[PDB]
Amino acid sequence: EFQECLSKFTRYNSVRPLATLSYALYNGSSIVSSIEFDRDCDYFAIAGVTKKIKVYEYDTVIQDAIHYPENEMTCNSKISCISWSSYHKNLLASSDYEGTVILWDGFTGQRSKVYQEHEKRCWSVDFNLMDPKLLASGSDDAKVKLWSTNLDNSVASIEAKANVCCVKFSPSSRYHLAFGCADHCVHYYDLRNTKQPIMVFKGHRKAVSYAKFVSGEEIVSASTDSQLKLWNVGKPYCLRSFKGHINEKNFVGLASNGDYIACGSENNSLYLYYKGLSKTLLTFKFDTVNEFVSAVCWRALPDGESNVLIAANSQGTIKVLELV
Repeated sequence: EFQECLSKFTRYNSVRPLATLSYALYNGSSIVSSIEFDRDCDYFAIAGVTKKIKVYEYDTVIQDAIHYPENEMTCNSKISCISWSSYHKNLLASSDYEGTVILWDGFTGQRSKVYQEHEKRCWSVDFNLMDPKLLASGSDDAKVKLWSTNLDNSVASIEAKANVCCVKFSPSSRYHLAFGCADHCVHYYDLRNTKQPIMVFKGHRKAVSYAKFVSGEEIVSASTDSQLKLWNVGKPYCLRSFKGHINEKNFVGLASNGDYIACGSENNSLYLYYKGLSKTLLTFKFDTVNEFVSAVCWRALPDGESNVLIAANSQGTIKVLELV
């Protein structure tokens, strides 16, 4: 498998920007915290500290230079995370600093559900990838709450030991979920029982800000120790650590598509890794007019070549990038 490790590590050598937009306004903070595509990857949504969710038509963005969103929604506090349903093209959820989880129609702006149980800031929301009704959220109240689109109140809750910074359902099971916690660990659960974690992953020295599923068998986490860690569902200690980027303070975003991992950096750059090798594959440096990349998302076009992704930085600058 050594040969493939090199072929996949040398697959890309350059990056070509296809579009540039701004999340912003009175020189106020315009940090982008979340980027996500809809099921078909026709549209992507952007959210951050301006309290606004902006939806853009992808094909419109990469054609011309002048970028007005398809639709715009407003929250009453900073937005920490967004997630599109994998079942309903228009269903979109947001989490914000009031603790609120809202279910939106991304094109009408109508709210179908307003979940107000988290007693503190909600950091993360994710739709179940194999159950159309279920989604999850995590908050500084040290709780992971499970919601059902057909019910007003949460159907279940996990009581963590510290702040919950990120939640994510498995892409291979409707009953598997992982979340990153301020106890410096990734926790892996089976919602059927919650006494009672399946596994607690130890290694990080600081709070786990992001945790994504590279697959049903591998998790990648990020913490503010300038370290990404690759885990296997079954081993309690990490398989590998990725180094090259600078992440000692801020949430720099994390995204995985297949075998490749992307994360921001506090040198106003994006870093790309191959999950089987610790060394940086390539880097993209944002221009500037102490800034950091704050969000990244793969355009995971099903049945295709995931050669493009979108990243944003603390200045509100957004770039669609093609891996050449």
